[PDB]
Parts: sequence; C-alpha cells; structure tokens
Amino acid sequence: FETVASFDFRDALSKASTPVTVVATNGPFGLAGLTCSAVCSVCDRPPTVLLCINRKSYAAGIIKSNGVLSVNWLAAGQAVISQTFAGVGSVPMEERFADKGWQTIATGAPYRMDAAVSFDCTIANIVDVGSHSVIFAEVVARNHAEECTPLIYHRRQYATTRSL
Amino acid sequence: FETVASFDFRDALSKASTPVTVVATNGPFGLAGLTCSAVCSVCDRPPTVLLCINRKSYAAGIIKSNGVLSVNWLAAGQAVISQTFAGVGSVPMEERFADKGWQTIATGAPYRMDAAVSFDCTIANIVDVGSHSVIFAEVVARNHAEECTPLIYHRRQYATTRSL
Ligand SMILES: Cc1cc2nc3c(=O)[nH]c(=O)nc-3n(C[C@H](O)[C@H](O)[C@H](O)COP(=O)(O)OP(=O)(O)OC[C@H]3O[C@@H](n4cnc5c(N)ncnc54)[C@H](O)[C@@H]3O)c2cc1C
Ligand SMILES: Cc1cc2nc3c(=O)[nH]c(=O)nc-3n(C[C@H](O)[C@H](O)[C@H](O)COP(=O)(O)OP(=O)(O)OC[C@H]3O[C@H](n4cnc5c(N)ncnc54)[C@H](O)[C@@H]3O)c2cc1C
Repeated sequence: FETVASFDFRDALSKASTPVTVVATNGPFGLAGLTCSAVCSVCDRPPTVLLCINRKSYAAGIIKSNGVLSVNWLAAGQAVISQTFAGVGSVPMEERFADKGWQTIATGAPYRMDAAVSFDCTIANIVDVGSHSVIFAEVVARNHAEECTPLIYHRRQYATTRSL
Repeated sequence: FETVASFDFRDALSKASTPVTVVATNGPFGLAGLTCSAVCSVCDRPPTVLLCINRKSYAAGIIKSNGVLSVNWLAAGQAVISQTFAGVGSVPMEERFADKGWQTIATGAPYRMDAAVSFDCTIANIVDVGSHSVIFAEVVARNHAEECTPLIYHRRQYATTRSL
C-alpha cells in the first residue's frame, strides 16, 4: 500500500478535533514551552501520558534535556495562552511565563495553575517517528482549575464544548 | 519522584477532553472494533497516527494480528455508535459492522464512511506500555463526510463543539 500524501493527511486532520495543551519545562537547561495537541493518556500504572513534538523546536531541545515537563490542558478562556505558545505574536521564549498563573509543583517544570488539568511529569521514554519525538512521561503531580470547559481545536479554529 | 496514585490519574483525565473515535479491523483473525479516545497524529511523513488500547480488550489481539485498522473520528450525531463500540448492549463484533455505513476502502478494515474523518491504516510499530499497546499506524486512505462537527467526551459525558 502507498501512504496518503502529507498534504492530504494534514487536510484530513483539520477535520478531526483535539484538546489543546501547553507543554512546558524548566531546569538546568532553562525555561521553554510550546502548544501541543498531540497528547494522550497511555496507561494508569505507572500513570503515563505521551506527547509528540517536532524535534526541531527550541522547546523540544530544552524539554528533552531537562527530563521533566508539564502538560497543561487549557480551559475555554485561554486561547491567548495557546496562541502565545504556538508562537503567534513571536513572543520570545523566556518572556512567555511572565504571570502568576505559572508555578512549580514537584519537578520544577512550570505548571499552569488555572488550566483545566495540569500534570507534572518526568520523561520515561522517547520513540522517534519521522519528524517527531513521541515522549512518554510519568505523572508525579496533578492540579486542576475550578471551572473549566475545554479549549478545543477544530477546523483550524478554537472552540469549546456544549451539550448534545 | 514518586508517581501519582492510579486513581488520581484517572480522575484527572476525566477533567480533560478528547475526540471520540472507533478503531476497527478485519482480516484473517476476524472483525473487531472498539471505541478509543487515546489517539493522536504523530508525523506526516510517513503519515502516522497512534492509538492506545487496553490489551484486555477483545478487539486488541484481533487488531494486532490482522495488522490493519481504521481510525474513525465520530461526528456529534453518532453517540450511539460510540456506545455500541464501548460494549453497551454487548453487541457481537460482526453485528457491529452489519450496517452499510461500514465499508472497506483499501486495507480490508471497516471504515465508517459517514464518520467525520476516517483513516484506513497499516500497523507499523507496536510498543507495549503498562496495560496498553501503543499502536503506530500509517495512513493509506481516507474519507470524510461533509459534516465534521465533532463528537467530544468530557467529564464522562458526550458533547460537541461550540464557538468561543
Ligand atoms: C468515550 C470512550 C473512550 C474510550 N477510550 C478507550 C481507549 O482510548 N483505549 C481503550 O482500550 N478503551 C477505550 N474505551 C473503552 C472501550 O471502548 C470499551 O468500553 C472496553 O474495551 C470494554 O468494551 P467491551 O464491553 O466490548 O468488552 P470486551 O471484553 O473488549 O469485548 C466484549 C464485547 O466486544 C467483544 N467477545 C468477548 N469474548 C468473546 C469470546 N470469548 N469469544 C468470541 N467473542 C467474544 C466481545 O466479543 C463482546 O461482544 C473508551 C470508551 C468510551 C465510552
Ligand atoms: C492548536 C495547536 C496545536 C499544536 N500541536 C502541536 C503538536 O502536538 N506538536 C508540535 O510539535 N507542534 C504543535 N503545534 C505547533 C507549535 O506549538 C508551534 O507553533 C511550533 O513549534 C512553531 O514553529 P513554526 O513557527 O515553524 O510553526 P509551524 O510551521 O506551524 O510548525 C511546524 C511543525 O511543528 C508543529 N503540529 C501538530 N499539530 C499542529 C497544529 N494543529 N498546528 C501546527 N503544527 C502542528 C507541527 O506539529 C509541525 O510538525 C501546535 C500549534 C497549535 C496552534
């Protein structure tokens, strides 16, 4: 079988929906983060999620060397946070965490305390696939905001949820 | 750093949101599918998605032995499909695919033609982590309905999308 064209693959994907997260890190290699939607739960013992991140990025370099990271599922009101960590407005990497919303929990990685879900994590394993590092991370702390319907991405726009 | 309790992990995840897919298969080891939300795109060259499925699933062994599968992102109108494939009504596998909305495209796996997005795939890699097989699959064909509006899962209920 022949795989679909890359362009057709991305077009089709725009028609699926995802949550939106920010993955962030800090430690001896410094502070960094990027917006990431390719994230999912893997198993509960040990509690493990994975995230797939293009290895060419500033943030990927730092995340992999710090060896710790946070995954921060954004609430409906946080599209600007997502835009910032996707590089909309070209906000310099270390200027991205200037606000009380980020604090430390267990690892030293910055946690978004008003995110719908925040997992503080250590990296356990990495599987490289084409351009992306698939990073398997074990959850060593969790946090939740009070009142957060999700930020959703779909058809290249942000959205949130409503009952069926 | 000690990991969080499994129970905390699961609770936290209920507060995140995910699309809802049905992962289906067919071939020499038979028909099977199940509903899966632990799915994401990995890279576009080659076009690869991954999905995490509990090895306890009846459908897991059949999917991995057939070597082929589809991922079907369900639309807002399709909660009954999600329910059928999560085992509600305990519908027998073959009978799950009796409806003519399920066709073959390229691999032989059943593809839901009216699903918001359907990727027909061949398995490329399987990495077993805790209770789950993380299955990497390369996209060989696709199909999309005209209706992309997502079925979403969140706080243990179905939802769909709204503008912000
Ligand atoms: C919103 C949502 C998201 C989900 N996400 C995931 C996910 O990301 N990963 C995951 O692993 N699960 C996921 N699930 C769970 C999943 O879909 C199922 O609910 C789970 O696998 C249990 O399904 P089952 O009741 O069909 O049990 P199973 O044991 O998996 O199978 C039972 C029924 O289906 C298949 N049969 C069973 N035994 C035999 C036999 N001895 N001989 C011949 N035929 C047999 C069975 O045949 C039977 O019809 C999700 C469910 C929901 C609702
Ligand atoms: C809602 C959203 C989700 C994103 N998810 C991821 C992800 O899971 N993994 C990742 O490495 N980067 C993701 N990004 C990209 C990322 O956050 C930065 O924008 C990127 O590192 C910036 O580099 P660039 O200027 O070359 O932009 P780009 O040329 O746009 O980025 C190029 C490469 O890194 C960025 N991938 C996966 N989903 C998306 C997406 N919806 N939009 C754009 N790129 C995507 C890509 O993945 C791609 O391989 C996402 C961006 C947004 C807005």
